Amino acid sequence: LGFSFEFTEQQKEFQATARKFAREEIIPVAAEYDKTGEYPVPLIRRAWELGLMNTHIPENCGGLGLGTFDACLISEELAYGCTGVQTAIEGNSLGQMPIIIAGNDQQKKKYLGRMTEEPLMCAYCVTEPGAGSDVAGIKTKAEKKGDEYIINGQKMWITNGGKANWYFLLARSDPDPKAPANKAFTGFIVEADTPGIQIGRKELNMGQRCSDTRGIVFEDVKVPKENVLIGDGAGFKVAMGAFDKTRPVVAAGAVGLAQRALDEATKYALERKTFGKLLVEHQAISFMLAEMAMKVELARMSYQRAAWEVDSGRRNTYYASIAKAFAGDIANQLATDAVQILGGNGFNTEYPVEKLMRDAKIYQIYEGTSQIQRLIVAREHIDKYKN
Amino acid sequence: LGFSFEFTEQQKEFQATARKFAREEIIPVAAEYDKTGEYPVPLIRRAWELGLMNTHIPENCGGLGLGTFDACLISEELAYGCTGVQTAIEGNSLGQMPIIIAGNDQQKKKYLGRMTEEPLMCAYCVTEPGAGSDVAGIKTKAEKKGDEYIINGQKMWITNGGKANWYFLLARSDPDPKAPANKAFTGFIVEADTPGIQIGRKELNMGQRCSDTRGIVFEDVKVPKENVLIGDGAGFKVAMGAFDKTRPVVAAGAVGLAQRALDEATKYALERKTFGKLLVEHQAISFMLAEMAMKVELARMSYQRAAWEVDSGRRNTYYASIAKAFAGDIANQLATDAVQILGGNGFNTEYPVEKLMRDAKIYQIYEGTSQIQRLIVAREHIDKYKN
Amino acid sequence: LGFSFEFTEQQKEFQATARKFAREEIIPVAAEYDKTGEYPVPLIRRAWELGLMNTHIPENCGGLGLGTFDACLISEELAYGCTGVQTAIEGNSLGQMPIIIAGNDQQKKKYLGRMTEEPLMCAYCVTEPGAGSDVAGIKTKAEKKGDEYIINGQKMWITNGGKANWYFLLARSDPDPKAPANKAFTGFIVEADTPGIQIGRKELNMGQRCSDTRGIVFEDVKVPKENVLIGDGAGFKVAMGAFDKTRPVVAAGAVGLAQRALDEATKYALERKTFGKLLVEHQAISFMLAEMAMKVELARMSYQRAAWEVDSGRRNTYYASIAKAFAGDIANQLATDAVQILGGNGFNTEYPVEKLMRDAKIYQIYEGTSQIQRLIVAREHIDKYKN
Amino acid sequence: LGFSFEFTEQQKEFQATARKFAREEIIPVAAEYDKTGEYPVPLIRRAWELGLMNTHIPENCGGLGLGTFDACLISEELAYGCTGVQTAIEGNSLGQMPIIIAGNDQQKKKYLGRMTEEPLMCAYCVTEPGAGSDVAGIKTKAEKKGDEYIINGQKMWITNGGKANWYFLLARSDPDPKAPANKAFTGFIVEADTPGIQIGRKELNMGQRCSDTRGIVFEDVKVPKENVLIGDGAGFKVAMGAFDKTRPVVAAGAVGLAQRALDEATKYALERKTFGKLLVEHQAISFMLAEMAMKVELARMSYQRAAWEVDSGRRNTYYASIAKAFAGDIANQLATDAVQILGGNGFNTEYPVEKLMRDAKIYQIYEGTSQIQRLIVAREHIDKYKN
Ligand SMILES: Cc1cc2nc3c(=O)[nH]c(=O)nc-3n(C[C@H](O)[C@H](O)[C@H](O)COP(=O)(O)OP(=O)(O)OC[C@H]3O[C@@H](n4cnc5c(N)ncnc54)[C@H](O)[C@@H]3O)c2cc1C
Ligand SMILES: Cc1cc2nc3c(=O)[nH]c(=O)nc-3n(C[C@H](O)[C@H](O)[C@H](O)COP(=O)(O)OP(=O)(O)OC[C@H]3O[C@@H](n4cnc5c(N)ncnc54)[C@H](O)[C@@H]3O)c2cc1C
Ligand SMILES: Cc1cc2nc3c(=O)[nH]c(=O)nc-3n(C[C@H](O)[C@H](O)[C@H](O)COP(=O)(O)OP(=O)(O)OC[C@H]3O[C@@H](n4cnc5c(N)ncnc54)[C@H](O)[C@@H]3O)c2cc1C
Ligand SMILES: Cc1cc2nc3c(=O)[nH]c(=O)nc-3n(C[C@H](O)[C@H](O)[C@H](O)COP(=O)(O)OP(=O)(O)OC[C@H]3O[C@@H](n4cnc5c(N)ncnc54)[C@H](O)[C@@H]3O)c2cc1C
Repeated sequence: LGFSFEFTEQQKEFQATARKFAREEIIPVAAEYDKTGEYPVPLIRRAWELGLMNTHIPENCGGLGLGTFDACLISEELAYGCTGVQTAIEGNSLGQMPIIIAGNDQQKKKYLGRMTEEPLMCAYCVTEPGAGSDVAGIKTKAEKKGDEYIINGQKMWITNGGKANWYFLLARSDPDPKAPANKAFTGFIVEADTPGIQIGRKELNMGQRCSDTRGIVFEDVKVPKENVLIGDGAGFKVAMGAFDKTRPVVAAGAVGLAQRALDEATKYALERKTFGKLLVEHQAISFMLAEMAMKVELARMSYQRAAWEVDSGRRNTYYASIAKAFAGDIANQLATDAVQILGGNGFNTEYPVEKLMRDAKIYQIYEGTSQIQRLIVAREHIDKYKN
Repeated sequence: LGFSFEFTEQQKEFQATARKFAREEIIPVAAEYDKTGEYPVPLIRRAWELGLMNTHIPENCGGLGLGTFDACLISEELAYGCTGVQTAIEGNSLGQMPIIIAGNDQQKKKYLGRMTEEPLMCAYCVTEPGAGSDVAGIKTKAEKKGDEYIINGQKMWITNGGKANWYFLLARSDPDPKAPANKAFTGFIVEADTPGIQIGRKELNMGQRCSDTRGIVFEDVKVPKENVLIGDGAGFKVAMGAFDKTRPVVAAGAVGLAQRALDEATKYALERKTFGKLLVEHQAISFMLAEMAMKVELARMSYQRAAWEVDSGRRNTYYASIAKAFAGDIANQLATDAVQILGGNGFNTEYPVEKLMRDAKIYQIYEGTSQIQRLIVAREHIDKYKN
Repeated sequence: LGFSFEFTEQQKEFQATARKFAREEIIPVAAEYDKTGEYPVPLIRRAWELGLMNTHIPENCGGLGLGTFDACLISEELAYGCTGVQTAIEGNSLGQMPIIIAGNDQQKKKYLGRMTEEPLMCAYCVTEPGAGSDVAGIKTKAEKKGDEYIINGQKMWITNGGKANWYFLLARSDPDPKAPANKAFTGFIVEADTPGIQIGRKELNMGQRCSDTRGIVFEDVKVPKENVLIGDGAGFKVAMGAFDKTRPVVAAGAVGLAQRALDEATKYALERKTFGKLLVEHQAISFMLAEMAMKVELARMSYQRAAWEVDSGRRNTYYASIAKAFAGDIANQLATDAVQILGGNGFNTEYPVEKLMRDAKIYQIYEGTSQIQRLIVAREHIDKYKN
Repeated sequence: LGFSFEFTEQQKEFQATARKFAREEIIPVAAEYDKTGEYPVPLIRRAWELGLMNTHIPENCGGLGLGTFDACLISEELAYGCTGVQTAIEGNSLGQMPIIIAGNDQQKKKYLGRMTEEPLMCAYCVTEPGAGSDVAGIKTKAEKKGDEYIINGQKMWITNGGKANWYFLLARSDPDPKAPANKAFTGFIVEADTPGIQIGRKELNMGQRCSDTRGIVFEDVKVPKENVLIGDGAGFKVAMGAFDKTRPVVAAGAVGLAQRALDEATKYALERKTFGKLLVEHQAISFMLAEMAMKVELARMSYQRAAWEVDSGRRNTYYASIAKAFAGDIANQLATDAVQILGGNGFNTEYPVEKLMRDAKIYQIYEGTSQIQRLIVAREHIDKYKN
């Protein structure tokens, strides 16, 4: 009962750890894993040791039991260091959410608990060749063959999909094309080692080069029936409800990117002399920095509201789509403006902002592109007006 | 103590009151008062009587002793009804602020007390014909003369002048030009009845026609020395302080208007059809709307954060300027979009959206133009990195 | 053969006549006409005298016989004075176009010829209270009844409506709803003094208040078939076809207003100072004028290009819509920035910039809303790639 | 004489030749060169062979004797393939520009003549690590010693730096700091293979990774008197001079990549369907294309105007500065939209769009940043309002 913008001693302690870790382990090696292309294996390890991975796993399963808000503050900090490794570890939680919300004790313990004992990854396999933003356009089919299920399809752009222990897998179990999404799709927690799982090579993408990404072909995969999340019929509802406590964490990573961009940009403008004065003394630049600051400022509050909304038992879907779009956009503007303020050196590879720009782009694409996000916001908006 | 984006019960009541009143009373007459431009007397009265006026006066002087956050919820609702009115009511709290923050109980009891017993209006006189934004250079003379001061200057655009019982005045004392703003001025209370004062005519502006914005000159106005606010010099430090508390409320004032524009566009979008499809069914109108809502939700948070910050004790200068600038910038955006949504009708006077566009402009102008706001934002921001 | 951004001596002098008139006779009275909302008859006939009216009438009907390029040119000048009066003039060319392109020697000499010898006004009746952007959705009836057509419907927002000698009118001639618009409507020439025509009440809008806009109720208005265009059914073609020769001049209208803004804004920037340095010295304001300058130079060429295109006998459509889309949008952006430059003053009625803010708006709404301008351009652009 | 947007049959040839080359030869090899970051030697000689490099060298030196308007013409088509390869080409015209406009006969035949018979390269040395935008701030010295000038200092970001056969070198001659720039710098023609020239490592930047941009240091580079452009003092003059011819050409570059990005995004929108329909059918995507199309056309008219002015014997600094300013900005908006329309695939290195977004940024940095472009435009525009 009363608005508050002050964290908790527990929450502050977190942001303190994450900060220290990012600024002191990730940043100093942020460039290498970007150049080299390789997976940030050890940093994944360190985060695990520092408890900054798999925050949401229910306490009973030994998981820390931290809410969406905590995930968002911790994530933003890591993102400040590198969105590559940040996204890498956020891959897990993304793929775990479906289980965490649709799982029964058995499913949850036998799968979450493993990550509890050892630093193992997991991926969210759903997006594929002709259906990305259009979730209900998946062709991967799941045919139940009595005892257990048979999977035959292909996925694409799966984060940490080549380093995952198990994958969340969506599929269509209703053959009739006109079979509605609420009853045509079915999900299956599916271990990796399952034969018939051929995984592609590391895709060369223009950013978040240390992040692991590739495709997967699931031809004649025998999925053990007990793994089917809620049961044949409810797959779509699961996946959709999962990221409601995910997108806010996504935005958190983007605003973390905006922040770094702003931090490197302001520092440079403070010492670069042009036309007898520090860049900051040039009103154009001053304005550039101010607006940049209010964008990062507004983006933080945009996710903090969505995290809190779900954390207080509500469907943050509306605000979730707000934070996601705003952060996703301003992330992109601040990066470029930062590269802009740095000048030639900004375009230079021996400088930070170069990477910051190429990375930010992805925030307007995965987990709801700018377009579809605005489609959801209006959907909810308009619905609060009709009868 | 953790974040909370949930009001306090008491607040919900005010909210409903400010609302009920605005939607059931201000609205039906907002256009008559726009057409005729006549001061909204019956409305302000009913506001004071309904208790949505002079909220910041402490319980001591027999006032509601309300904080800025509370004030903002109230103003943001009354604004949705008609900012022309909302401003007339606000000008009171704005002109009383300097006293409320820097006045001795003798002054407070006297001047703030009367405000409570009889519905009155006060004014904030600072801006002069050739001196606005640059407050540190308003040239109105105030000369020491025993137990009083003589004032010879000129103001322009006083909100509520011409209908004010008493004025808050910023005047230059130290005649020496090398005198830092700091000590250069001296602000005090001036009763309107004091001979020497000339009230100019109501300036006709584009929007917020019913507010009383007019000229005024002080031709050898005698202010008894007790009426001063702190001392010779303190002036610049007084009026300047009114902003920490007034600024957020102006943002709330913009947000209210934004909400009005939005509501109007959306209602129409759900009825008007073009090419066998409701306007809302066109992916372009839906996009416009998602961005309209995205703007307000964010803007709202921007001001609340500010109001809270100052109320929790810490300086909200950085946050206040963010809300003023942003809200002021989007309120105009939304306004023009609302007109566009209502097409031809939009440009017509027998529709709300058109009026909104005219009113909105002032939010990007008074209480520091958006340009100067960013000067502050960049100021507070860059200073952090230089500590 | 190659590119040339040079004018001809003839053009050069049209422009000069245009300017003198706009800057000497229109400009002074402009504001007075805006306040009253009165129809500017004096100027209308003065233009008619000076030949800055009805320049598309072929030299055989006693007209100037000028193309679209020379028209836009003249238009920008008048617009600069006031778009309210300019629209009142250009509105004639709109009602004339369908006759100029599709009329026949007998019709043209009768309905264009009377414009030559007298300062007569004429309108363009198409839009209906429930149809505007969706031309094909109009319901004004017109059915063969002997040797004349019987018209029964209502038109809305007709510029020059209550001041027109005759009107161009689009009516649904085929009762069968599945009648393809491309062969479903019929355009006629309807003398206003024809019984059954009830010219509606003068409407009141935000801007362009002196333009005599109002709806018409065609009550069993009987028009001879001799006034039909090239046939029953071809009316839609005439409507859509006239646009190609009218959109460029409407874009010039916007650019004219845009130049007035950049002038009042820049001129103030030179005599107004704040914080010691003139406004035009403050880097942000310099950047405002810079952005304002760019927006106009391009919009000018946009409409110029489009005019030339059609003048060279090509398909126009793709360039003209780009013009109207851009010119319409930037105009609003300049008129608004102009007000902001003059701060408190620019918002006041005693100032020229404020009026422009109201005017600018219709350049996004009327004669092809910005949204459909984009739709049109999208249709053309993509067609270059589809097979 | 009247306006014209028609090409001379001769220009239609240079275009068709350039389009043929750049699309059938640059485009394929392109991707590789960016990944490998290797100089496009093979492609360079090919252009030289087609006679569309050095277009500006006068006919008396065996050059083509082409104007700015014809260089841009060809340049865009060359850029459409790869601005990396094209920038490397423009490096020559740039190093050559100062000598084409300010070198005597013996100089023009000594240095231009060679580029005519052997496909050599040249470079432009002005920028210093401590100063680019602030040209008057370069610290390189020019000690007059007998029949030579001793160059001492460093240059940075020199395109063709290590591959160059000779460079144009601006430098400070008069040691007095209070020397007004316009008569304090001296431009030289320094032969690459001189004793005190030490190049340096190829700078790996985010974009245009096949054109070699390097730093370089001069340690007592005796330059003979014979190779000064106009004379001591006349360096700043001749330097500023060049920018007028070159500006439209760099704008041409940007506008080039813009259409590349616009074509790619459109070709994709016609093959990718989502939610039962190609992207071109969703208003959102379509609206992007329209606005993308508009900008490209206006940018085209941006540089074409700027090129025509200069070639007509007019001071194009005004239009040339809006051309580079605008074309640079929309090139960067397009590159990021193209990627967006191609979604996840757009972010994949295996697709062209991501490669455009990278090379695109440099257009808002080099040859004068968007900021100084606004300054010059604001500065060029204000002169028209004082006298
Ligand atoms: C590094 C990386 C990591 C990713 N990680 C994952 C992951 O871990 N798991 C996973 O399952 N997926 C992941 N993805 C995939 C990503 O989530 C999808 O590509 C995203 O959904 C966008 O869809 P698309 O490109 O297939 O959709 P497309 O529809 O092909 O999107 C392309 C464009 O079309 C527009 N568009 C489409 N439909 C509409 C419409 N109806 N209205 C308006 N505009 C429309 C889109 O907004 C976008 O601008 C990742 C991608 C990358 C590159
Ligand atoms: C209806 C209305 C009510 C008002 N009520 C009050 C009131 O109660 N009390 C009061 O004291 N005043 C009041 N004002 C005046 C208002 O406070 C001033 O309008 C505003 O603070 C500054 O405007 P000006 O006209 O003085 O602007 P100016 O002093 O002319 O300067 C503003 C213009 O220049 C720009 N600018 C100025 N300096 C800089 C700079 N250094 N850098 C960049 N840009 C700069 C601004 O962005 C804008 O373009 C009111 C105005 C209106 C229209
Ligand atoms: C002062 C004035 C004078 C006029 N004079 C004339 C005149 O002389 N003669 C005449 O015949 N008409 C005239 N008009 C009418 C004018 O052309 C219409 O106002 C215009 O066509 C659109 O307004 P509407 O109300 O019909 O738009 P609506 O049909 O109400 O459209 C409303 C909104 O929805 C958007 N929209 C519509 N369809 C789509 C879609 N498919 N996809 C996406 N967005 C869409 C529109 O862009 C607009 O924003 C005038 C209008 C005004 C304001
Ligand atoms: C790939 C590449 C190729 C190049 N090729 C060449 C070449 O062949 N030859 C050559 O001689 N140089 C070349 N350069 C250098 C390039 O022209 C400069 O880097 C560019 O002018 C920016 O100057 P800077 O990097 O020193 O910017 P800085 O001046 O260090 O700072 C620039 C930043 O601050 C802003 N800023 C600066 N002054 C002001 C002001 N007064 N008001 C407002 N904002 C301001 C700028 O707009 C930008 O945002 C090249 C650079 C690159 C990266």
